[PDB]
Amino acid sequence: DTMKVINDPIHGHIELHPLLVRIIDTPQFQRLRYIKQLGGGYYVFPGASHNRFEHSLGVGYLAGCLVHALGEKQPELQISERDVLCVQIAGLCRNLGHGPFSHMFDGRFIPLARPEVKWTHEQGSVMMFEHLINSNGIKPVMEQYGLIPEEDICFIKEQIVGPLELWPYKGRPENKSFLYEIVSNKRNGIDVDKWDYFARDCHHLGIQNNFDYKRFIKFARVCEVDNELRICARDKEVGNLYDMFHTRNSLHRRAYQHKVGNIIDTMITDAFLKADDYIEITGAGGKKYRISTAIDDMEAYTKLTDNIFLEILYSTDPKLKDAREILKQIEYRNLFKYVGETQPTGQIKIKREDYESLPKEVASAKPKVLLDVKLKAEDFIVDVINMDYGMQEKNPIDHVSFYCKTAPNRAIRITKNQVSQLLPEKFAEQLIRVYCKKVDRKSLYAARQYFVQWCADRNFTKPQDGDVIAPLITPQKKEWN
Amino acid sequence: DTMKVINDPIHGHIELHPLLVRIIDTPQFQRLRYIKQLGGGYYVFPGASHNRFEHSLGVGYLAGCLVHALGEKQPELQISERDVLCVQIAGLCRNLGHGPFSHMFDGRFIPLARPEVKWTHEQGSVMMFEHLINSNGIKPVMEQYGLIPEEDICFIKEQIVGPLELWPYKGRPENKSFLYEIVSNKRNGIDVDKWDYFARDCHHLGIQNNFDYKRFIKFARVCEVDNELRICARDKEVGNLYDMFHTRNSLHRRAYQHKVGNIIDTMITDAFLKADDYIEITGAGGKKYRISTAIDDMEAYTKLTDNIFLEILYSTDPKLKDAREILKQIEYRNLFKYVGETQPTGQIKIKREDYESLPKEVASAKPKVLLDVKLKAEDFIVDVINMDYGMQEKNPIDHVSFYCKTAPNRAIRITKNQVSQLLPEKFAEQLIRVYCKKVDRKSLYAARQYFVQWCADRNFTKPQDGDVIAPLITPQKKEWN
Amino acid sequence: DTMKVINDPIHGHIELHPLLVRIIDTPQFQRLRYIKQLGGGYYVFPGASHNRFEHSLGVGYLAGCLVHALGEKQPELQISERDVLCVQIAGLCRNLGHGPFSHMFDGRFIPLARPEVKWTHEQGSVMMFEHLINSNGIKPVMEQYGLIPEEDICFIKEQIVGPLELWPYKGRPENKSFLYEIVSNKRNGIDVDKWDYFARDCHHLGIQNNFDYKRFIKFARVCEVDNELRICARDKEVGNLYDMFHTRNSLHRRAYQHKVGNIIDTMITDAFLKADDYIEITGAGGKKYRISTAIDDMEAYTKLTDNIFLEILYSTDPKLKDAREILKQIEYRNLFKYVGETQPTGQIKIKREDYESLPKEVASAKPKVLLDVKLKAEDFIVDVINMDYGMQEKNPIDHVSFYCKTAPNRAIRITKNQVSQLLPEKFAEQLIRVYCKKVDRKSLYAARQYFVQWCADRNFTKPQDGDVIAPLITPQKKEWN
Amino acid sequence: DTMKVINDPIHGHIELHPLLVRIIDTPQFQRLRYIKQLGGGYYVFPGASHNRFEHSLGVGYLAGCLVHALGEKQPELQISERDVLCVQIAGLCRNLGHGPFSHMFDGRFIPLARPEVKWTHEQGSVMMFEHLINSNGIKPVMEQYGLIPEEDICFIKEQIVGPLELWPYKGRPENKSFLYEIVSNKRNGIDVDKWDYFARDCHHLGIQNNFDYKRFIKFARVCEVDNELRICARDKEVGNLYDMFHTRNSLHRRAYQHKVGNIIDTMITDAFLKADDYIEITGAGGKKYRISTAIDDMEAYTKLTDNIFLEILYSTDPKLKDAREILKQIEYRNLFKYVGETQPTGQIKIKREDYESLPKEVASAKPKVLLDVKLKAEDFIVDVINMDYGMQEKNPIDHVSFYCKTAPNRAIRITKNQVSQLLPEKFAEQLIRVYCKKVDRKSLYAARQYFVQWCADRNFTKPQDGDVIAPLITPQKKEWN
Ligand SMILES: Nc1nc2c(ncn2[C@H]2C[C@H](O)[C@@H](COP(=O)(O)OP(=O)(O)OP(=O)(O)O)O2)c(=O)[nH]1
Ligand SMILES: Nc1nc2c(ncn2[C@H]2C[C@H](O)[C@@H](COP(=O)(O)OP(=O)(O)OP(=O)(O)O)O2)c(=O)[nH]1
Ligand SMILES: Nc1nc2c(ncn2[C@H]2C[C@H](O)[C@@H](COP(=O)(O)OP(=O)(O)OP(=O)(O)O)O2)c(=O)[nH]1
Ligand SMILES: Nc1nc2c(ncn2[C@H]2C[C@H](O)[C@@H](COP(=O)(O)OP(=O)(O)OP(=O)(O)O)O2)c(=O)[nH]1
Repeated sequence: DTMKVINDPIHGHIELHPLLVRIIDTPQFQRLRYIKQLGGGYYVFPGASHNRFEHSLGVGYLAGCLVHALGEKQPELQISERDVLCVQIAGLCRNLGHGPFSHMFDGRFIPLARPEVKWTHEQGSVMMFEHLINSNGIKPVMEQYGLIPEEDICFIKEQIVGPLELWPYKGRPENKSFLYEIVSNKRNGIDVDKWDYFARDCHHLGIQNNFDYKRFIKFARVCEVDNELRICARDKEVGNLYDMFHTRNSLHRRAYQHKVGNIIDTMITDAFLKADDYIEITGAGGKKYRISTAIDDMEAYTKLTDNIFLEILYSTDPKLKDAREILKQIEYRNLFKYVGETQPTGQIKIKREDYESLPKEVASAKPKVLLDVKLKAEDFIVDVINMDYGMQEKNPIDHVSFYCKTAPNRAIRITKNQVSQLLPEKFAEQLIRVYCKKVDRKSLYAARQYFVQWCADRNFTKPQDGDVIAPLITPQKKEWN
Repeated sequence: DTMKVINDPIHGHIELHPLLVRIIDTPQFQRLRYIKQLGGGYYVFPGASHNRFEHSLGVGYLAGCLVHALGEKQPELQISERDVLCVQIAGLCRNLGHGPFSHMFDGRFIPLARPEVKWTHEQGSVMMFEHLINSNGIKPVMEQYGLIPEEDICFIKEQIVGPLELWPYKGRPENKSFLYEIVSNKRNGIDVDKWDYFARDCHHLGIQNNFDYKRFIKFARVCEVDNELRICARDKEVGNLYDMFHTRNSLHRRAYQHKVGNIIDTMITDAFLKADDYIEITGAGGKKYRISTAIDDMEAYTKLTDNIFLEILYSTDPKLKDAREILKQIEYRNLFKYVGETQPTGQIKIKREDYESLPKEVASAKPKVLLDVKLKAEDFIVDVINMDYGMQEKNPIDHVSFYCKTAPNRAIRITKNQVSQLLPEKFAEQLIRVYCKKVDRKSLYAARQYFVQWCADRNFTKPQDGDVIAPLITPQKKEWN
Repeated sequence: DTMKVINDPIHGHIELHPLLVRIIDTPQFQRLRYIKQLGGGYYVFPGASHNRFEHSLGVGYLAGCLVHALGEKQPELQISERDVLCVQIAGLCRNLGHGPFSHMFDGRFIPLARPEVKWTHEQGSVMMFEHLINSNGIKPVMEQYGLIPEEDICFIKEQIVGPLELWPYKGRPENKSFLYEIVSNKRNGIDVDKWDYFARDCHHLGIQNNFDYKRFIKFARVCEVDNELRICARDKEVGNLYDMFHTRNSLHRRAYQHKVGNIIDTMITDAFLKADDYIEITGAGGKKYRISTAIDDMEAYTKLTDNIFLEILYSTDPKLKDAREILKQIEYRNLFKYVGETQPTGQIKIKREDYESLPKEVASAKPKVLLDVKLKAEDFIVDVINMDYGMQEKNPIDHVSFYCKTAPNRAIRITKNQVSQLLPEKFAEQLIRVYCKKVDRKSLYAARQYFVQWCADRNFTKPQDGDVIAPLITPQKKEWN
Repeated sequence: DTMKVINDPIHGHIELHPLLVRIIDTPQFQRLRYIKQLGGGYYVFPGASHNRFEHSLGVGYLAGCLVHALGEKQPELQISERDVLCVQIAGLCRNLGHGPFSHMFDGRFIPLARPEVKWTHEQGSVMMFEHLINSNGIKPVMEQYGLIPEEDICFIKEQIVGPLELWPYKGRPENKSFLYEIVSNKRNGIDVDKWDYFARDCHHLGIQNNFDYKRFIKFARVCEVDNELRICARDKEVGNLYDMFHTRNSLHRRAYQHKVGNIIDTMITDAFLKADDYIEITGAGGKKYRISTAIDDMEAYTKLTDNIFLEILYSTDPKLKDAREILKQIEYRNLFKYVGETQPTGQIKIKREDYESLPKEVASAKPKVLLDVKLKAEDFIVDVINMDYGMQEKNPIDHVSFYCKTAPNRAIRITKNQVSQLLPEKFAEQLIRVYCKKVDRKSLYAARQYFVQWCADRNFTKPQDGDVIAPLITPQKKEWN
């Protein structure tokens, strides 16, 4: 019937149009209440209990703010109430494809369980969306509020996942290209999804967010750029945009890639791999799926949430004993032990195809110290983390259009040297973390020696504590002294 | 083993002594990660995703702050490091006995499932604590850090639940009476547990907390009162104490007793009642328990969390169909419908023994109006809520001892009229909410006519929207205009 | 000329229309940068350095928010861009008449310096506004943006001060009556001025505000009430409105009437009285005024700010020696000493005409304790403070119109008993503070005996520390024992 | 005399020892209430009304936190209550030397008025401190609380200004070296002064601070480094330390060097230069000083505050007409106009001795565009701003000592490549801003052409809006295209 108000600690009072309420009040959407935003991060940062549900509300709210702000200041863009609703829906729905513990599922579990498939949460969001619509009779409701389902469903999916295949989009024409830059911005990654998570994650983690999305919204305008209408920021704000990506990188370094968070995600992934043959999830027509195959049936995937963790933990079946035991070690805080971190030097870049060979390389190192235990490849975990500004080696600010106060309809470019010499020289790097599955004192001492020796042999950077954890190894390396 | 630092969004960096870490890193404590602080409140306030776990860390931290502050200002009290740890442990552990959805479990479910038993979360905390200690070899660890288990375990339990029965306590002597006022203050309810939840619940709900616990700590002292050493507040702070209880009452009104939060707790309770025969929880020695009997075995209770909700929702067994269908209605937001609220007038006080008769009474009202449908007792839910300042009809500030700047060791009393005439004249009241299980438009119209007629017949207060929802009924009542 | 953005810590990014910018960029408006919001409160709460200038920006902003919100939800009201600008201007300009140290000037100094005149900051705001307009060529600028100066200048003044004398207003007709409720709400005091100062004063004082003005704005509507269009709140929000006035009262008790803040305001007022014959302020046509007569000439008043305080403090003229010495005692923190506080009982209400007799009464009390020193009337200060809900004895919520969800265009009333029995039974009271100008130990002891005896003789409430500060006096009073 | 509590919106309840209260309650300290922390920043960011007084309380509080934290963790350091108080005093007093509008006084005015003198606010703080102590009888009070004035006064001054002339300090010996790193850290700039102004300035400006000083305090330890006991940070925190300096730089870029804030500081400085021959400030024995010579007499300098601004503005003396007129233009917002910003390229570094030649260079540029007006050197202002990490070209993190969890007493170093490749390559740069004193449309157009042509001639970076403001000039430069 009518609009609803929701109170959110980040944004305050969010108004929801009744079509949005109908999308929200479904099993496919409400499911997001049972998926933690930060996965294993809650086990390090106890405030991070938030789930994808409330993040999705915030993304939909902000998407609506930005589109409304553009419309109000530039009526000549002809943004319709239909446009506004479609953008809010895409915003609400771009997290629907997340799986248990969020990035651990698409980032660790599925790549190990189903190495042959190419799955992303984005693709999952489109499939869940289609399933949500079809299972809940949403198309008639959309027509009731003036949407045109064929066009608008296409538009919504395109906002989430990009072109479903010269202007490549079918949901809207080039004169509305700027609409595609709101929810998931494939050109430079500046979108309302980051703005909600910066604010929400900081609130919960107890870390402070430096980025002012409202200021940015106020200074945003649409300008013509190479025969597209694109969103442009005020020239002055270029520093704040660099700062936005800097904040993204700090949040990754301190929280999202926390070394213990990551190892908890890894352990949970391992328990899931060991339980995968025994857990059954009933999908369409009563067919049974596994944790690794629920992504093939949306009805099964609907029922795949963080509950899988507790189902395993609370199980009594002897078949689940191995999985259950890994989870029990998490509760007792008997975790795989962090050994250290290093980075490649020079132009060395570690390729994905080499990842599996790394633990073997570490166990093959020949440190000169007397060791009571010997460790094997299987005792080591090597995590390779690609840290960047969202576009691999590229500077995303080279893909942003700006305008000046004296000519607000004229788009310009601003280069790095026009801003500051104190900015980063590079935009991507790799971090390598090593952990040991043997947690006793002697094994850990040994693991350290192998680790630092491997760093030396590969010409990686000297670990920060290298001289303390491996004082007999670090003197060999001239470049470190 | 050394101290750990945890970052909490409410309190910042909390330091945890290694004994505390050992208590925390157990299944019995980690269980609290899977129990929402506010139960069905998350279904109204989407920021309220927090669980009892992080609340318990905060209660333990604040307990430590208060005891440390007292010791530092008054060395003559002889507060030992042992005392400090025992108070931190009680603080950490006073939420261990909570069940699924927190107050819904002890407040709605158990009273209906096991009407013959007298269960409280406090009692449950003592039992889970004992089980935690015993199952994890904590006593030797306590001795390692200078605790004396026999005395100190007793002291901890007493802080949580009160005397395990003229000085009634055995864990500490009258010399240390003030220590019993920190974690769970039976005398007037001013304790660190409230202070954490005020700040934490407000952070998550998106409502602002007006109470300054750090100011109160700074102004607190121990003074002799009737041959006990008790905590006294500075005279000046009496207004801020009344404001504390006022804030508690606002939080209940706006959030904890939100009409839709309460109906969701009621629907979930109903699903639990319908599933209770079929859900099995394995406890000690492989014995099986139900949701309603897990409270009799701590090993089973350890595994009784919010996960029960999803286990039901995801079930395929036809035996669980009824329970599962209620939960499905929650997801679709097809909830029982709020009809209205009223209060008794005069000295009328509704007794617990009469609660069951109320839906009958409503259905027996004879509104003088044309009705398409007739409703029966079973179509109505009547919720009676007792709102007070924590001590029934009493003013808790009558039970607080104060001191003056001119004589800091002399305790005094301050009465209501010494403070302000703008304070409440009563400290307890009752609210009556009525809901209808028939949700269609005609049933709801009818429910409104019965409801308002019943209010008129009983001489209850006029519902705020009475003239709008029942314009043909409200004219009959002279007292209402 | 285009819009400007200002960043405010309370409201974020505030957009200012160019007409508003022109009003702001005048000596009459910028003057507010040199008048502390809380006067002598900065000398107790060191974060309270804020001035009337930034408060005025915030009031203008919120005035705009509320009027825009109403227009967007109810287009049928025909709120024009002209209406919006007039309301923003009134909001911006309702503080223009404040004098040095804000309420100290109109509340203490002018009543003692010019007892024959009836001066308010509201009257001063109208005069300064007229002077601002005329001195800066604003009328042509107003016309340029579609305002009609004769009607609209009237309207703005009426919003600030009320009718400049059946519909009593000339700036707008009855169908726009709701516009008069925004900036300065004479009917019940619920206006945007309070909302900005609650948030701003809390931010600076270091106290937390619990009123959510944004929620209130979202729930506000215009409805017909007795043939006027008035602003109505949603029924549900009635609790929050009581809480609003409760917050106002707490802020007055903790901050705005802090006993030391008030004594500093008194000492400053005293210095101003002693300097008044000697300070010259040049006004229109070179005429000279005094501090007490600058209110008669807006050109002189433009130059009358907190700077008077420093002019006196830094003076070398022997004529200002007495004034300067009082200010020097403030810097050394040699302040008059607080003796205690009490309240009248029963029907007793202390009239303004009796205020001067009260120190005489205190010095006339006859304690019957042995005293080293005797004190005279001139050694005592007695401060009488009227605390209420903004309408003397009346409940302002009786003057608020509400609507219900089922009939949003139908206004209703809600009485106290329809809300809660835990609300105040009275809405006004008086506090009496007593201070001694003799600050030595023996004088202060004596002052305490006189004070408490005077309380006993007048049947005032027992001071909270009475038994400690005057143990030989309090036993005499049966009613206190 | 007992402790006082002050409530601060940044830190909460700060306890002040009575010796500190005595230092605070003097004309020399209370003077800081009348000096804005951010000077002309209040004229851009209206929330920035805060003064140096409340900043100084915060620096003293944090200095006490850090020293107390070190003592509690490491009793073997033998930090005494005497050490604690001396560090709190130095913290309280390190802002005493600030002049009107803070950095504008020492940063713009004194360098132009007294080019021969080398004045810093640091030197001024030492002088004011000595004068504060002597004028107010503080030495006996210090002895009363166990301080030893000769040693401890030396120690305090050394903390503020560095060695008053191998261990160069006399106030404390090398085993207490770490105490010198708290208030003003000459080695790397990581001190409690930054930490307070980050949090306080952000709170007031409406920008969010992302540095967590409390976390840093908790991780700090004293370790031996080259036969000194120095403060060491945990290795892990190195990222956060880089982020701290990054935050400092953002605050300078967005706020402290705001182009309009700076121009206001310049205009005020200009008014002060024009008033300097006519304003009189009475110092010791009735002698008169000027604004530029008050720094030579502490009794005069005590009375030199932001009041000087209003004294000029409110003056009637025809000798002050020129000064008064500049201030009046500030009120009307007729400010000098910003033309643009650029930076040097390559190894070009602009020296202080060249600053005065720059406007001449700009006016000598030869654009070869048709110009209606010609501009002269005196029409241009050129502001050169040095932005760095506090140590000119150096990386301050190269001057930080760290420790590892496995060996907490063993200090180590961490290099930039051990941390991240996404860090800055350089640590100092210069910004050049140009403004025009002729504010009309034709002058401003011309100014732009000269500016951009000058950039091209000097091989400076292309202004961001260069192509829009000077489309005929920017094509000439190949390097820009
Ligand atoms: N800040 C704040 N939030 C509130 C308060 N009361 C409820 N909420 C939150 C919970 C929800 O997220 C949102 C809306 O709840 P309401 O109680 O207004 O809506 P509800 O649908 O129960 O009422 P309605 O259908 O309009 O009668 O506001 C309040 O007093 N303050
Ligand atoms: N505020 C804040 N909290 C952090 C940051 N890094 C981690 N935390 C949180 C996560 C935890 O709740 C707590 C301690 O985490 P740490 O990373 O310091 O401890 P962890 O045990 O991983 O390191 P350690 O064993 O000392 O090497 O602080 C940070 O950069 N800022
Ligand atoms: N939150 C935030 N506020 C800022 C920042 N930069 C400036 N402000 C504040 C200062 C003012 O209150 C307001 C507008 O400042 P701007 O620098 O955008 O306006 P200005 O008139 O100087 O620039 P313009 O005339 O548009 O070139 O925003 C920023 O980076 N973050
Ligand atoms: N947060 C908070 N701050 C307060 C309150 N009352 C006063 N303050 C602030 C003002 C000052 O910065 C500081 C100390 O104020 P007090 O009223 O406790 O000190 P005062 O010296 O007036 O009392 P005393 O001499 O001890 O009777 O706390 C309050 O209720 N809450």
